[PDB]
This record gives sequence, C-alpha cells and structure tokens, in this order.
Amino acid sequence: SGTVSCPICMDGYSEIVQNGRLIVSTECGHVFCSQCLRDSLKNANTCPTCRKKINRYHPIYIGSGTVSCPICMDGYSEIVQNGRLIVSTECGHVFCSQCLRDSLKNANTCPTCRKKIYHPIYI
Amino acid sequence: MQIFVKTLTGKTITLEVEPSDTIENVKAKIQDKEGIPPDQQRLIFAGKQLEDGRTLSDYNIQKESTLHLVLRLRGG
Amino acid sequence: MQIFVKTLTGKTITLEVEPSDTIENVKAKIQDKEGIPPDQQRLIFAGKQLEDGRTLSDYNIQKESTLHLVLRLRGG
Amino acid sequence: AGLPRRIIKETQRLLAEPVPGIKAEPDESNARYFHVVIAGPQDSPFEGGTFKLELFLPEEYPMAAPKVRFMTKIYHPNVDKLGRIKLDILADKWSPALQIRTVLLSIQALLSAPNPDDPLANDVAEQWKTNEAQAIETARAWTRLYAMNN
Amino acid sequence: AGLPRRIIKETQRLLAEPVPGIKAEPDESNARYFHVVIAGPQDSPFEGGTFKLELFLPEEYPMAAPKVRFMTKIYHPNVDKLGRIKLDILADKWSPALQIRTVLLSIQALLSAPNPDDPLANDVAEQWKTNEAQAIETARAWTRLYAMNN
Ligand SMILES: [Zn+2]
Ligand SMILES: [Zn+2]
Ligand SMILES: [Zn+2]
Ligand SMILES: [Zn+2]
Repeated sequence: SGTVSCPICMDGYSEIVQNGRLIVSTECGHVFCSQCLRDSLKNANTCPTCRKKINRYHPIYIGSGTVSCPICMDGYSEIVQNGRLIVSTECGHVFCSQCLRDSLKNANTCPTCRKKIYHPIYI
Repeated sequence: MQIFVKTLTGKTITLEVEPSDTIENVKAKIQDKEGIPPDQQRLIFAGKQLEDGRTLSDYNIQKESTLHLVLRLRGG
Repeated sequence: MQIFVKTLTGKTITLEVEPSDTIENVKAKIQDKEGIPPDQQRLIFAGKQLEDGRTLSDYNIQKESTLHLVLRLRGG
Repeated sequence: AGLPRRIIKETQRLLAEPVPGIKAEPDESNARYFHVVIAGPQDSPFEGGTFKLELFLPEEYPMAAPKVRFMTKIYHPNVDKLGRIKLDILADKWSPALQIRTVLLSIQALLSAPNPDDPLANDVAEQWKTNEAQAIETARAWTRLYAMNN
Repeated sequence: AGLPRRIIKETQRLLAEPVPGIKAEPDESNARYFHVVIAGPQDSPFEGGTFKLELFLPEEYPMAAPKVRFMTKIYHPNVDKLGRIKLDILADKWSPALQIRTVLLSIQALLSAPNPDDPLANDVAEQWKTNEAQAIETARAWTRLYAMNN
C-alpha cells in the first residue's frame, strides 16, 4: 500500500539506502534489502518469505515510497482493484502487468531503461 | 463479508469472503496478495491451526475476525 | 551540495554532489537510484543537453538547481 | 551502544499491538530475554490454561531462531519434562522473516495440532497414538493442575 | 467518450509542476491538443527565442508517440519548412514511460545538439556541415525574426 521495507532488518526505504544498501527482489517477488538477503542465502538457499529454493535475485528501483505504474499512472490500490499485478523486469523496473504486456506487444525493450527483456512482486 | 489477516510482517490485509469459503479458498486469496503458496501458509485463530478442508462457518469465523498467518511448521 | 533531478515519472530525487563532478559522475548516481544506464540518460538544464565530460561548475550548475532527465534521443 | 534495530522495533510493536492469548514482555535486565504467557488453544485439551515460557534472542538473531522453552509443565508429545520444544521453525525451518509474534503463534499451533508420530516425549506420544481420548484427558488434567492459577 | 486515465493524471501533473522554459496547455475544447511554447536552449543560436509548437495525443497514446510540429519557423537540420520534426523518440525510440514533459525537454535537447549528418532539411544540413559558423548565424537571425515578440 505505502512504503517498502525489508522484513528481516525491518528498515524502511530511507534507512535501507541511508548506508549503501539496495532494495532487491527474488524471482518469487519477495522483497528485501540486499544485505539481509545476502546473509540469509549464506545460511540457506530458501526465500525467507515463502521458502522457495532460490539459486538469482535483483535490484528494483522504486525510490520514494508509494508505488505506481509509470505507463498508466495508477497507484498500488487502483492496480489490484481490477486484478492486475505489480511486476518487475530483470532490470528492476516496475509496471502493472497490463501495461507491460501491452508495451511488449510493440517493443520488447524496457520502457524505463531500454534494456532488451520478468515477474510479479509482492508489496 | 470482510475478514482481516495479519500477514508475516505484521501488516494487516482485508479479504472479501463468504462463510462457506474453505481455508484453502482463503489461502488462495492470500497467495494473490502475498505470493506465499498455500502449502506454506498456516492460519491461526483463537490459538488453533485451521485445516484446509474446513470452512469459515465451521470454525465460527464471523465478519471482522482477524486470522494470523505463519509459515508451515511441524512438531518433531 | 544538493541538486535535484526530475526523473522520468515526474518524481524529484535529491543528489549529493560537488561542483567538480562530471555529468558522467552525476549519471552514475542516477543509475544507482533509477537503474537507468548512463548511455540511456540525458540530462537537460536551461534547455541544454549536457555533455558527459564537462563538470557542473562549467555549466554554472549551482546548489539547489534542478536537472531534467530524458532518455537517449537522436535527431534524424 | 545497543541492540540491532530489528529487536527494538519488533519489541515496540509487540507491546503496541498485543495479540489475544499471547503476552510477551522483555526483562528489565535484558532486552533479549522475554517473559511469555500463552493461552491454551480453544477446543484443545489445553484450553483455559496459561503457560509460561521463556524466550531468548541469541546474538545472531534474526539469522538464528529465538531459543524457547516451556516453564510450565505440559503434557504434549513434542514438549519434554524439562519444557524443551522440538519444533522445526526453532531449528532447521527457521526463517528470518518469522518473528517473536509468529514464533509464539506457531507454539500455540503446535498445542492445537500435536505430532505424536515424530515425538520428543516418547511415553507421552505412545499414549497419544494407542489411546488418544485418554491422552487428551490427561492433558486436560495436567492443564488444570499446572497451568491454572499460576 | 472520456480520456484514458493517463491523459487526465499526466495533464494535472504537467500543469501542477511546470518546467522552466516550457509551457504546455491543453486546449479547453480538446484535451488531446496541447498549445506549446518552448524557450530556445541557452548557449545555442536559438537562445532568447520563444517557439510555438503543437502537440497532439493520438488515440493509441501512450503506446504511440505524441504527434508534434513546430508552428514557429526555425532553422535546424532536423526540422523542415512545414515545422515537422524527425526525431527518433517521436517514432521508433518512443517509450510509453516518456511523457509530454519529457518529449518537450527532448525537443530542446535536439535544438541544443543538432544532427546535420542525418537530416530532414537537406539544404539546412548542407549549410551546417560545410559552413557551420554561417549556419549558426542564420539560425540566430531566424530566431530574432520569427521567435521573438511572437
Ligand atoms: Zn534488511
Ligand atoms: Zn519468496
Ligand atoms: Zn499500468
Ligand atoms: Zn529497465
């Protein structure tokens, strides 16, 4: 709904970046600060949140706090309202699933960074 | 009717349900929001671990009740 | 010193910089926040497409100035 | 000069938003040490019981589980005479996305769904399997005797 | 017969947070049609000029680019006599994450960095290549004449 945080250290977006850490996601769409996830994966190869086996994982770029799709401009609640998902590309850029689908019909480059190209994220 | 689920982080989500929904059906709605597969979810209410096959009605779970989510666990 | 960048979405971010930073150095900071590679970023100020090799000082970009980000573009 | 931030926040929240049937309060002498009381689950032989536990947050928390022990005697196939709990989330199946609150709820779950097929207290589990109704009435009597007015 | 939500929010925000040197306002009778004025970039031959543009949001926006034309005459290798703009973000390099605001900032960028090696106005580009200093002073004179007091 609002501001993102890491379920392991419990730091919010501000505290995470304050000392050089990134916001990351797993393939299964679960979100952490980079260092908490680094240190869990030394200990076991399972997602802290959903216990899926995790091999790979990547940075996501959501700065501020309150997530929205840059293409339609709907915020978190309006997106789910109608059964769309929040989705990240491998390059860590976020869209609603409908807009990324439609955008990929025409281009198959990321709208945000143009990297040639994903999965749901749960926030 | 609405019930609430206190998810793993402490955040509370609101689910639209019917007294006839099974605990499995409730888990499915939680999966959509949380990305946690049903096989890993346990739902706690009044201290007990709710069983998948049974309905909200069977457990007397009325509107505005709050279920508590934990991960799959096992006594050994 | 602080400067602001109006990112693609319209949201403003705040960067910590020095008058001697190159535009390349500023792009590296934007990459950290926005995930956009330097090669795809263009930074606009006073209507000017800033050049990578030049510094903030050279463009007279003083504290509290706002740079505007667009994607790589090409006249044809 | 302190606790990980996790422990501070987690502790403020416990005390901010209590969970019905669970009381957990840090010791004045040690912010890693929690005095706990859990209600027996409803519709279990433990119902109406108030069970004291201790909970300790070790140095590697939350990368390692809280250490947790019953102080109240309890008749359960996965808790022994010395109040130790054999439970996978306290060991091999810990996750750092679990917390005090959900550890304690999981202990209540365990009271609600005992596992006598893979036991800690062998003689208790043998009773539970071969004469469950009797094992259940024993748990109820031990609940009265040890876990009321305590 | 109402606008996509994108156009409504984007329009509110555009007007909410104006950009220096750029004015863009929807026509009262046509929410897809934008009256634009852009300042010439600083340290360009266009500096001090105020250049009128029109911008139109076509039916597939934002999956297709805004249609954009100069209304003020300008001397530039990538803009023609009829004010049309050959620019990759208005065609093949469009992205739906670009917006009115950033399309207009990209046009300014294009004025600040002309590309006579891949031109739209062939004569203009030929001047630009073979005698750049002169082509620059022509752009400055056209800026005075057409893009001041207008
Ligand atoms: Zn963390
Ligand atoms: Zn996961
Ligand atoms: Zn969208
Ligand atoms: Zn991207």
